[PDB]
Amino acid sequence: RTPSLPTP
Amino acid sequence: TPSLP
Amino acid sequence: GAMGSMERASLIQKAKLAEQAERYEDMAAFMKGAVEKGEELSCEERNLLSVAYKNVVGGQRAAWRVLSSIEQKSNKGPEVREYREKVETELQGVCDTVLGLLDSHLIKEAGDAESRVFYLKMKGDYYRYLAEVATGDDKKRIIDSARSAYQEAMDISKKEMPPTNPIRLGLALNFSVFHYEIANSPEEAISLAKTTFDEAMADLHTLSEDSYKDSTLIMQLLRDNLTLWT
Amino acid sequence: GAMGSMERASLIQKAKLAEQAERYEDMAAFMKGAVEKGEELSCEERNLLSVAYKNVVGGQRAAWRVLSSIEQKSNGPEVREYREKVETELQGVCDTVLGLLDSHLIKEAGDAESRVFYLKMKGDYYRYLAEVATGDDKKRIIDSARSAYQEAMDISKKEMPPTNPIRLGLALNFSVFHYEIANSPEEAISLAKTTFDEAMADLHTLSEDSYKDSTLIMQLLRDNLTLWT
Ligand SMILES: [Ca+2]
Ligand SMILES: [Ca+2]
Ligand SMILES: [Ca+2]
Ligand SMILES: [Ca+2]
Ligand SMILES: [Ca+2]
Ligand SMILES: [Ca+2]
Ligand SMILES: [Cl-]
Ligand SMILES: [Cl-]
Ligand SMILES: [Mg+2]
Ligand SMILES: [Mg+2]
Ligand SMILES: [Mg+2]
Ligand SMILES: [Mg+2]
Repeated sequence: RTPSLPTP
Repeated sequence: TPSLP
Repeated sequence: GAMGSMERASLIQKAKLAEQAERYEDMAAFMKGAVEKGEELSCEERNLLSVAYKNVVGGQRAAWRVLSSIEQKSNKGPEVREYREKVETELQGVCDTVLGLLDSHLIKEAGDAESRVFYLKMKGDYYRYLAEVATGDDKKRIIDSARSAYQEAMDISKKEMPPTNPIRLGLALNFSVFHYEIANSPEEAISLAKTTFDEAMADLHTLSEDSYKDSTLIMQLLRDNLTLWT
Repeated sequence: GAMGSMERASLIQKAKLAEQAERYEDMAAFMKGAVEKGEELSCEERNLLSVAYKNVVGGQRAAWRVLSSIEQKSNGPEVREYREKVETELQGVCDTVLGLLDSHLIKEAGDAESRVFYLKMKGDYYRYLAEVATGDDKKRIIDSARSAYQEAMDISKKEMPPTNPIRLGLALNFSVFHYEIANSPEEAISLAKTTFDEAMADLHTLSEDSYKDSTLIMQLLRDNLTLWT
């Protein structure tokens, strides 16, 4: 699964 | 002081 | 209630202590009580709200993926599907709670770009998490709600923010992931990450050392996805 | 109770799924439901119950310690209020575990090793309560923890050899209780020292694997003797 933004 | 892990 | 009798300032303060204790369900509940006081959230408070729920749904998503994998391997009693369904329903509940706070309290037609984009990206993200567990026609409607939220956020960000703005960058990154992982549109996802990255790189020369680090950290994430995808 | 309508085998099965998903609160609720069916637990099941709650209470203790620290450095009521909230939740989980040990795991345990295992858990969970208790309530809890550990020690001395890891782990936690909780450094020291010596006497008789298991926990007794003397 592709990573999304790890911060808000 | 550490107890059993 | 349960937060109705607590001062807004005390809820924010406790959300911050809950963060330090990594108690993210308490943090989310304190930030929800804060939003329900009806005053707009500052930039630091929007980040608190989002960190809290990101961690709560992050756990549920990770558990759901574990249980989903076990269930597909087994596809015998109903227990695996029962417990996957229980986790799923809880995850959906937290998504609906966030989307509810966004719809009822936070999204405004009014709005500074930095708040309006932040919340619409959030709305897109939480619909995306609903889409990850959805099936069939419910799924297409959910996918369209995520797309619609990300699209409005993109339109605002491109009108109202410079192309290195970190909120604009993080939005493009998540919308590109939406395209790739949810909407079956890898070429759109690749094109969006590329154009975003290249338009931000072109603009770095206008930034301070600290703004340059904020923006470039997110650009590096875009590049990591482009590298994964191509 | 609340998991009352689910079959015992299904509860056990879901506790293992929850463990796989790192959903330790669910794991403990499932294992609570299994224990409340009223059948004895196998060694494996006891260890599921122990893992689940140790993870839950572990996270609450670490949170409480973080908040206590902040509270102490601040020398507004919010930090104390939120520390008291986490405290109350931690007390509830400990009271739940103790409720299962006394209704009715201890009295139904069918063998020495399981009775020692539950009595040690009883001492450990009263110990977690003592850590956040104050005043007369703390004194009562200390005495209940002392009593449960002592009963476990009695059985383990009668029924287990001195290098047995369960007996060694029991002695380790009881000695920690003496030092950290009961403010009894002399009892802590003498229990840890006699347990160490009595185990050492028998090491020559052990298999390679048993020697490793026993010397591991003897080293934990040793690290404490070093800290205390
Ligand atoms: Ca007020
Ligand atoms: Ca279930
Ligand atoms: Ca406004
Ligand atoms: Ca602007
Ligand atoms: Ca900065
Ligand atoms: Ca509180
Ligand atoms: Cl911030
Ligand atoms: Cl559907
Ligand atoms: Mg479902
Ligand atoms: Mg590549
Ligand atoms: Mg069954
Ligand atoms: Mg002998």
